[PDB]
Amino acid sequence: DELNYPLGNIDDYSVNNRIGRGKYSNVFSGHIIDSGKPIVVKVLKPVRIMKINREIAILNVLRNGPNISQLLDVVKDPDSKYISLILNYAENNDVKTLFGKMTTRDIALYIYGVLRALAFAHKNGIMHRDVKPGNIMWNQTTKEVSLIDWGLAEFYTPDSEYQVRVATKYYKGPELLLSYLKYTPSLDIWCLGCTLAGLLFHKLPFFKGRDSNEQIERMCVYLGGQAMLDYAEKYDLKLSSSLKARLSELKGTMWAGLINESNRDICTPQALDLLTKMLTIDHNLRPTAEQAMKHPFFDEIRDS
Ligand SMILES: Nc1ncnc2c1ncn2[C@@H]1O[C@H](COP(=O)(O)OP(=O)(O)NP(=O)(O)O)[C@@H](O)[C@H]1O
Repeated sequence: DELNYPLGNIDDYSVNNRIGRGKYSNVFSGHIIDSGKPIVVKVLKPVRIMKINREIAILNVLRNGPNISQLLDVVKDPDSKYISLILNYAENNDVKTLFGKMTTRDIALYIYGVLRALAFAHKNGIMHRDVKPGNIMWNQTTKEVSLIDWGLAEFYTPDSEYQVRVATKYYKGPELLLSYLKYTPSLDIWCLGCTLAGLLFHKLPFFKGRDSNEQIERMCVYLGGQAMLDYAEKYDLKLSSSLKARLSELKGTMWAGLINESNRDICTPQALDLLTKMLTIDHNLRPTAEQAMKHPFFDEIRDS
């Protein structure tokens, strides 16, 4: 029916260039006319007003949260009826181009910055459900970090059942691949862990596999077949006989043979220990965001 927001005036904003094309939006850089302040304009097809209202609700809850995209205004085009979200502008230096240029220091700021966003969101009852490099705006010069694209985000109620067709391929946690419906905001910690692996090992996306059976197999190449079998037993999840047989052949290599001369310097012992904790198969045994932020890997950047 209507939007749950006091709508602004489309005339207050200018559009500069396209910077994004999502499944629900076209995204532009722009400005606020009276201020000159740079902003991002996210233009949505006026389709699924409930979903827009949910995204608006979520972003309003997260206002003034650290390193979270900030909703400055919502406007409706009076002639086309399209809706635009007006967001803060964050520079997006693509981490895939910065392999061997991002230091240990940059990676700790990057991961810690996103953890701050997740702690605030989780504390306010929201899980993002699509953490990945593509939704993390990283400024290699300023070190600014922003977690964006809350369209898949959901409000979290314990022992509630949720749709497992979330996240992006190769960031889906075992709880989504195995269809555990009562998954938790710890999904966001697995996804950030997969991001950390990609940065440490110079490979984004880090995990692979053509289908979900092969994706489970490839996780266990590192993490061990037994942990996956034990997980599937503990939560009553279904694995085909063939996959169980394959999983029992995998001792789990962890992070061995992933450290060569080009990434040796960023693969510190503290980083691996955080990665191992974050990529824990049992979604109920991963660190919370708050716990991960207390890891010694963040000791040297904690000051600021
Ligand atoms: N605040 C922002 N600052 C800079 N770029 C942004 C911002 N929000 C979105 N983008 C860019 O636009 C792209 C698509 O935006 P996104 O928010 O993912 O669109 P969507 O259609 O709502 N969701 P999805 O279909 O999952 O992409 C992003 O991946 C970025 O490249």
